[PDB]
Amino acid sequence: MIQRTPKIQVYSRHPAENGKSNFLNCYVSGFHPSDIEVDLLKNGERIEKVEHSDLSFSKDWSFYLLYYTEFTPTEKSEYACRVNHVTLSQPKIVKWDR
Repeated sequence: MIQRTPKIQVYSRHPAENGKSNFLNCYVSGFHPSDIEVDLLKNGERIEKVEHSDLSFSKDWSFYLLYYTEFTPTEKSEYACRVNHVTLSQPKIVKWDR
């Protein structure tokens, strides 16, 4: 058996075809087992309609998840990614560094 703690990155990207669009991304990488819970948060509340959840693996024991959706950030709100995994004794909340 092997278990590996996810690395968690939270960032925004504008698709080059539409600069008015902005995506909030949680990139959860290098984890095992594949069991996981990932949410995007706005002001600590789970964002319910996340448009994209892309799972892959490299080696049989390394998984990668890109979890992302359209958003319109303001100065008045806080955005984050929350991850639960067996390797994490408490939920890990990673704030967006703008």
